[PDB]
Amino acid sequence: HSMDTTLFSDENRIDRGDSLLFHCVQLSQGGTDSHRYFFGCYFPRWRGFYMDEARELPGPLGYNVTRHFPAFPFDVYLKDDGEHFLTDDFQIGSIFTLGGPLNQRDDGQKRYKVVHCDDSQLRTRTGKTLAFIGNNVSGLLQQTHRVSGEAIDALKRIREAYIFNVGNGIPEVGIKAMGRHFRKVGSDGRRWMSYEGIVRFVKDSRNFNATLSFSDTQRTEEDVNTVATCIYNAFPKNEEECIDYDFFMDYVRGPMSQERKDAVWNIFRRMDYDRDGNLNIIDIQACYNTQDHPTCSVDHLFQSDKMLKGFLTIWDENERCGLVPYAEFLDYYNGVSAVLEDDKVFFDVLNNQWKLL
Amino acid sequence: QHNKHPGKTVMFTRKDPLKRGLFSSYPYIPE
Amino acid sequence: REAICIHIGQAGCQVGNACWELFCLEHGIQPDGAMPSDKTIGVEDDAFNTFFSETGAGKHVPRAVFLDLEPTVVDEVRTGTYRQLFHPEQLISGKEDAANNYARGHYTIGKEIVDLCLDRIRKLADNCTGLQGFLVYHAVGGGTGSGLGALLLERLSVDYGKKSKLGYTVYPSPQVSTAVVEPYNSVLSTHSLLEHTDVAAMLDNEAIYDLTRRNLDIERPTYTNLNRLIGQVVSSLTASLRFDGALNVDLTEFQTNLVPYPRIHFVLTSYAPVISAEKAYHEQLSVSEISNAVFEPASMMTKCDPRHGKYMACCLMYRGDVVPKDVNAAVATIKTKRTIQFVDWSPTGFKCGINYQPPTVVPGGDLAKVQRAVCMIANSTAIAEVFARIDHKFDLMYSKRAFVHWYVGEGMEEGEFSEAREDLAALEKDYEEVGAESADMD
Amino acid sequence: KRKFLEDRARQRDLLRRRRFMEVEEERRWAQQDNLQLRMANALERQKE
Amino acid sequence: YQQSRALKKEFSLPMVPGMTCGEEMLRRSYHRTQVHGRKYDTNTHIDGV
Amino acid sequence: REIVCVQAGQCGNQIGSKFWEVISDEHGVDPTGTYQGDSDLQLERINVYFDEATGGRYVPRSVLIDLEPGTMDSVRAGPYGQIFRPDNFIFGQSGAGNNWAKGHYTEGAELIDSVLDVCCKEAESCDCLQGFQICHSLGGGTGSGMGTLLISKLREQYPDRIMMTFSIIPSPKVSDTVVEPYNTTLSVHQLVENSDESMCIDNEALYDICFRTLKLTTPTFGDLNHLVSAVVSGVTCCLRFPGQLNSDLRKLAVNLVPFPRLHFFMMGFAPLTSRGSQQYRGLSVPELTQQMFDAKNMMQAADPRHGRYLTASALFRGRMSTKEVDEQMLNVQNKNSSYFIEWIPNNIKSSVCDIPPKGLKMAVTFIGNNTCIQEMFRRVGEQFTLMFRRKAFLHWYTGEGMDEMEFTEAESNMNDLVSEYQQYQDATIE
Amino acid sequence: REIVCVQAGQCGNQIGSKFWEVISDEHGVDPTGTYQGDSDLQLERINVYFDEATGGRYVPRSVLIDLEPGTMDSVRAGPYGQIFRPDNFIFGQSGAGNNWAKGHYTEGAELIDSVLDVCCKEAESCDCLQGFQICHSLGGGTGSGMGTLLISKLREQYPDRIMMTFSIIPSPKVSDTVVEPYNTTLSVHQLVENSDESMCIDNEALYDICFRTLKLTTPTFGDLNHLVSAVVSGVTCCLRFPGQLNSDLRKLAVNLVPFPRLHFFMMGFAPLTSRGSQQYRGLSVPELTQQMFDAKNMMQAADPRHGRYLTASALFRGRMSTKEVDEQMLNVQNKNSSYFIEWIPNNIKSSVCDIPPKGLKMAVTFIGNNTCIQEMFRRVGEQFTLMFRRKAFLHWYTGEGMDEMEFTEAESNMNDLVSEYQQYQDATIE
Amino acid sequence: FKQRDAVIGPIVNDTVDPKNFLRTGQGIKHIVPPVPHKKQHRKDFLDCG
Ligand SMILES: Nc1nc2c(ncn2[C@@H]2O[C@H](COP(=O)(O)OP(=O)(O)OP(=O)(O)O)[C@@H](O)[C@H]2O)c(=O)[nH]1
Ligand SMILES: Nc1nc2c(ncn2[C@@H]2O[C@H](COP(=O)(O)OP(=O)(O)O)[C@@H](O)[C@H]2O)c(=O)[nH]1
Ligand SMILES: Nc1nc2c(ncn2[C@@H]2O[C@H](COP(=O)(O)OP(=O)(O)O)[C@@H](O)[C@H]2O)c(=O)[nH]1
Ligand SMILES: [Mg+2]
Repeated sequence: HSMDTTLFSDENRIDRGDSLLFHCVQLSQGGTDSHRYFFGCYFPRWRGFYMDEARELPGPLGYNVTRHFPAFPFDVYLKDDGEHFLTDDFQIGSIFTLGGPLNQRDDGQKRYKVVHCDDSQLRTRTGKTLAFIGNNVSGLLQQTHRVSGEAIDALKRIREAYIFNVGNGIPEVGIKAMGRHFRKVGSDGRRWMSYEGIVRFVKDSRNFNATLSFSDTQRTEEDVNTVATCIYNAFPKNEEECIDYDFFMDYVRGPMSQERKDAVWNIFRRMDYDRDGNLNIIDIQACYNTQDHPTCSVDHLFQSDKMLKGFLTIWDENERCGLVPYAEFLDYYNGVSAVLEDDKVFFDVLNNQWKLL
Repeated sequence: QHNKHPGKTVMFTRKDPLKRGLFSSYPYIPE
Repeated sequence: REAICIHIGQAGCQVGNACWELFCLEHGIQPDGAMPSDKTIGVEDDAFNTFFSETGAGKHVPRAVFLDLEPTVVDEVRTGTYRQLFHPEQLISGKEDAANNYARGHYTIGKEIVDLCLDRIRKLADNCTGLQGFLVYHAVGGGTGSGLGALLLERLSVDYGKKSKLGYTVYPSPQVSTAVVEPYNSVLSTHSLLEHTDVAAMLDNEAIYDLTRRNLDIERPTYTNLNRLIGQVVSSLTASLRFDGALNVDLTEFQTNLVPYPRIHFVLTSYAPVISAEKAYHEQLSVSEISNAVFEPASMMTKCDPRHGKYMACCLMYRGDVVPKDVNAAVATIKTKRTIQFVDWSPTGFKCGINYQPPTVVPGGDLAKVQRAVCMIANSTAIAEVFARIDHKFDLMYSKRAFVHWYVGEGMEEGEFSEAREDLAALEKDYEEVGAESADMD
Repeated sequence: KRKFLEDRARQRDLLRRRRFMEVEEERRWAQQDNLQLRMANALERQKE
Repeated sequence: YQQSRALKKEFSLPMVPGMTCGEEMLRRSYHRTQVHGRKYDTNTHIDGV
Repeated sequence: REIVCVQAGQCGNQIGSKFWEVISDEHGVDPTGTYQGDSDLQLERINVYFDEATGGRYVPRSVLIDLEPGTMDSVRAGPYGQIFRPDNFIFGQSGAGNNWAKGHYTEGAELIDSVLDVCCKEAESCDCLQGFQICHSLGGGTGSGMGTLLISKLREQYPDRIMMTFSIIPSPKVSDTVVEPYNTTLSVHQLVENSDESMCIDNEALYDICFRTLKLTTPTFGDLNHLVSAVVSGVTCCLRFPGQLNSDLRKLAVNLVPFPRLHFFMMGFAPLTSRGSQQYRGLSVPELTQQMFDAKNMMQAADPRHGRYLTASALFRGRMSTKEVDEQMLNVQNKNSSYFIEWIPNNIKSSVCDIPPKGLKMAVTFIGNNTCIQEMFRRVGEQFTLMFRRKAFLHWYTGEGMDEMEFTEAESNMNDLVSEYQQYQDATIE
Repeated sequence: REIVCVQAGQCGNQIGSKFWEVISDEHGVDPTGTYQGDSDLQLERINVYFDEATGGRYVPRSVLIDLEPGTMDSVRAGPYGQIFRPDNFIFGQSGAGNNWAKGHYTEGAELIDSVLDVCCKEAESCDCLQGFQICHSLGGGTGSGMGTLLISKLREQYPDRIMMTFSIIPSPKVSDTVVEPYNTTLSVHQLVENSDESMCIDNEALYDICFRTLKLTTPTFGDLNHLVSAVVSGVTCCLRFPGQLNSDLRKLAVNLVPFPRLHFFMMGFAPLTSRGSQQYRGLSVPELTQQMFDAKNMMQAADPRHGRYLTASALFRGRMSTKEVDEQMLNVQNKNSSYFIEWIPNNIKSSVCDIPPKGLKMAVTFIGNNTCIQEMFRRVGEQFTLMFRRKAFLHWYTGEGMDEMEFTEAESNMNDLVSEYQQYQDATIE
Repeated sequence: FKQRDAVIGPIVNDTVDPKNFLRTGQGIKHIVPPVPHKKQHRKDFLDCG
């Protein structure tokens, strides 16, 4: 009999019951979707589970109290192949989807990732061997897909063209501008690439061009069309004939661990004082760390304020309204993570970059 | 015959009713 | 060095949001209360201290209380962007409003809440080492602002004694009005403001609407614009405490120079370079032009014309790139004018202050960015006209006891109406007598 | 001072976790009671 | 990328204080059921197990 | 700050059903009771009208009373009927018969204890209780008798709160019930002592609103009750959402009532637009104000042109400038100065709320206190005197047990109310 | 701390069978007597009601007495009947005939020695003995007469223990037996001298509980006896499980009884609510308190509103905070102060136990000492006086041998009980 | 910090009679008894000489 027992603890009840609690987060590129939190419970007796959404609102006495409303009511849900959800599907790092939105807070199908799991009151552990965890058919499709070598060569030369021409030999700014035309986030929670967008993308590399004669312009159009067609057909398409941006940067930028994503999101959460998906340019100006940089402190090759102005330059919407969305931040750090190899170097430069509290 | 409301419209307003958008203005005094 | 801000009711909390937004942005404290340690010039550099105190972990928290009887506005502050800036104890909220009744605020509901407020103010005053006054923001037109503001000023005046109390007050405007019972609450308020304030600044929303329409180019203004102007005025007056300058002015110097007799403490306020960014490229903005601007009645934040009275004292605050010789030349030019007149017993009519820090620019703001500004506070007999029109409206309603049963039901004697109306009549006669030229031997 | 500050941060995180767990348990009990009610209603209909 | 088993939910148009039609008149049988004086449970819906 | 609703009689139960449909729609509550809304602004004041039952559900703070359950069976069979708590339905075994004395004295005293028990259980559950809200007709039987009985008991038990009524009053042209003058006179006598603020609606004015303004081809009682539910849910909107100038039921009462007997008000709701003309007029604060003062848009038969406004109130919903509201109220007061009582310097209160009703850019509800209400009472008193002098139907009431002296008291009190309005209309400064 | 149960007559044996079913379920004892429970908390106090038989089994410390074996043969044939010790069933060969004198004097004195021998064996077997607990009806024949005989003998032999009774008493509207007033009056005369604490239940009140609160379509005596067994097992729950504020039968008596004759109590149990309604109202400590004071939930026909509370006790089961319990009991005492005797500063005792009954989140049992019980005794005395003036049916009792002076003393003693309650109701400080 | 109370409900059957009808001026009025308060006239009167 411990001293920290609650109302529903097993030491305070005679009857028993089985269950499985878990917490979830949403996998989406939208800024506002990153702040949301979910919790739920699973009942193996009926193979049915529910999930709720938690919000923080001021209470009657002044301090904050948490409020919840259903996100998925109790039901016996099934996979895409018809099998039931077992206990093994709610492990840490399991990604699953259930179906279309059942309330007005979402506009399309979304994926959910389990971040916490408690089984202090679970007595029936069910699991199917040699089976996939969760409902993640898109990830399986990505794993089983194979892309052509000439596509990889085309993307390599395209990346080189951005890094030199669009940047100034700085790879981070070059990669950041590479996904400029795919900033919009859809109702699914992921960014899509159209064929016309791809054609506009390849043309911006400033590499497929020559003298302004008619024949040369026609030849450049033919070359850019062939390259865009080659890249477009090497990736799986959805309805309305679009491909995925994340799978694209899996071969442009490369694989990225979960810890890097977590640290980037933690910085974004700390810097955002509202709960929208936008950052203010004044906050970026105040929180950046040009002063202690060795090229301005011990080498005196650059000036601190000039390099701060140059850093404020690279954001696409700094001269008009000064709002930086979530996707632009993630693109910049996609470039940054692509540039560096080692984990500890990445984490050290990431900590030194921003002088947050 | 359909019955009618026994009240006729009297009150009328307009958009931007103030003079030059100002509630009041001070007169000019010479020197 | 330190000053404590007390915000009461709806207008006072909403004006507080704009004030603390400005003071944060001017000093450089982030919304979560943390200076990047670059915004200051080294160690032993303590300028924020007038308005902020730091915790041992280096978080900043502000020297303010927010007082309201309804939850909604304080809950908006609790859920807004500045959630982490304020200490949760500082944000005090009741259950239900004073329903535009001064009697309900003073007798029934504020009487329950006043000791918690005094305990919070005590907790602030204990964390100071050179407190030199209270700044109070409230409106006298509403029930809780009038009733609880009066009760709280009475208690503050007994407990703290000699410490100064400066009020920024929204008085009922001369023809725009929002509620029927405004005259009763404003009359009953003025007795307390008479006894329990050292200088009182009067504001009318109709004047700030006129100023934002005429000078700024805003077709559809709202209260946030007025609140940004008020915040700029408060920042100008308190800048003398916070930044280097040629001629500093401590808050006791205002009272010494501006107040001739202990009852004559109601002052007019105006601000010069209210100008839009598009207007800013058509005009130079020299010292003499803005000095000429502060004396036009189109610049005033109260609907009165000072040409119908005589000035007793003026206090001129210059901030930014100004040189004293130009201030002297400007003041001599003002003195030459024939439509500006001073009472003959006040020959040396002016006090000057000069501070080097130019006014701050707020990201959403409507004022242009300018290198210099001047702010004026002045004591003038013209204020007597405001009381005559409020008293006439009171006399019109009270002749038929138009609403009195509410006030009598919530606990107040009918006699209190006549006493207050006679006190305002005596204040009117004081302003008539002080303004009379010289005297006679018979 | 640094050690003290990080310890305080850990303590605050634990407090928030406990405050969430209480509401989670509440919701689980509510669902269990609902299912019990459903079974009782079904039995009554069958008997009728 | 295919939709899973659960279905889209549809939400009705808002109730403007005007612009409503006589949808109650489209019925063709208006039998009223006695609930309060007879049924102890009333018409409380309880879901299936 | 919680409101408790009471629905009495057929009219009251039907209007209540439409009101709770409108309120459940505005806060995104499913007819199963589950919250399915899309903003935190909806959740943070849901307590004002709903209590929370376990795992999601919300229940509406309303008591339904009637002497025969037929209407209640219709509302329970309706699309939202499930939301109502079964224990909140109180009923007898025989109807009121449109007779005030029966509804007040025989089945009233039989049922009233169960209604008071439910009302006390509902009131004491609130963390802080605001006024009561009652819907009933005055011409009926159970509406008049049980409404005034319950109002008197609640005023005994809760004298410091607010008492608010919405009431249907007999049309000047066609009666729906033969014995309307007796029931109306006795109910107005009860209300003027017990009530704090009372709104009156003529069904004839709603018919003319529908036909002339909305040009509906085949209106039904659902449309009239939707218009009423719209204004009813609008008066309380500032209680439950943020805004630039908050307001409260007590603040309306304090600004509207100059003297305690003068608490009867006219009602209107502005953004009614014709079925085929929305292309011809843009939304603006002047357009709302113009509709707001048009007598076509007022829900009573008396017209402002025969009286004078003592006071008025306008509550605005939407994102708008305060300057336009203030200058519109100044311009209307200055241009029409003869229709405003001159010994009050400003008759109109304004209030502004940020959140409009769904699918409207802006809305306002208007409450007006006008002396032309005296014409309705005079007409009712005339019809009462015509019937009473001849004992036209009096044996029903006297056989139930009423003293004839009650009728003379109610007539004298109403006649004095008419005289008091007439005296304040013609008062002068001198 | 062991309790000994006595079950007497038809009503007592029937209620007892359901009680021992409920207790065996709560401690997880199979009908063979084998422990099959799922927590140590069940086993660690099993001694309180059970004795240990060899290799696992438990036997319940209860004596069953009746004058004709029909009921005993029905319970022995029931599903749990085997658990009972064969030697504990004592029966005669002819019925009580619903006659107090037969049950008390002729077959009572004939059987009572074998019952006393069994009761002594059971008492002397305990390592420490707590009070006796007896269930019987007062309107019957063997229940009233032999129960009160046995009570007198046990009070002679064990005067330092506690004597607690649960008793069924005649409804105000319909009799189950014609000669109920005589048997009731004589039994109440015996109880007020002999008993330490007596609980009273009307079967009519249980019918009203079932119909109004639980809305059962087809209730049976099993449901009424389940409600009673639930409350009975709830009063003892703190004796036999851990808790934050332990309580005991003697401590209950010390806090409930101001003066030794005033030991008659009203009973209630709170989380009663119909299967249709449960979706509409969540369980909470305010909800238990609201049901707890609603006269609808009290198991007697007398209503608290006609009397005043001298004292009350509430026993809470579950892991819960003390702040809500204490402040709820304070708030109820302050708000309803006219119904509480003013010369006692706090009338309610609270107690808290960690372990709720299975399948309920929380439960409370309520015991109340209220002066409105005087009206019931007055009604019984009236009916007794009506019968005695006409010597109604008296020859049966006189032929058995009773002197009429017993009847005149018992009537006088009940009348004095009514007068003493009435005097303390209207007492004042001066 | 006030939490919800508990009410047992009154009995009003016997208080309604046709011979005890409401009269003029018998409405329930909530009037708070007045509490006197002191005032501090610290400011001296105008002394301009
Ligand atoms: N300048 C300015 N005036 C305001 C503001 N808010 C309200 N007012 C004015 O102040 C008066 C209303 O006073 P309120 O602050 O609402 O009164 P209150 O303090 O809330 O008092 P209660 O109504 O009893 O709660 C009106 O003349 C409004 O025009 C504001 O934010 N800025
Ligand atoms: N607006 C509106 N009026 C109604 C409704 N039902 C009845 N009325 C009117 O109310 C009066 C009849 O009163 P009624 O409700 O039948 O009284 P009751 O018999 O005591 O319930 C008549 O003037 C009807 O026209 C309704 O649903 N809406
Ligand atoms: N609540 C309840 N009352 C009962 C039960 N059995 C009998 N009674 C009541 O007890 C009274 C009859 O007493 P009874 O037990 O027959 O007396 P006996 O003949 O001496 O055993 C009547 O009021 C019956 O309604 C029962 O199982 N439950
Ligand atoms: Mg307010």
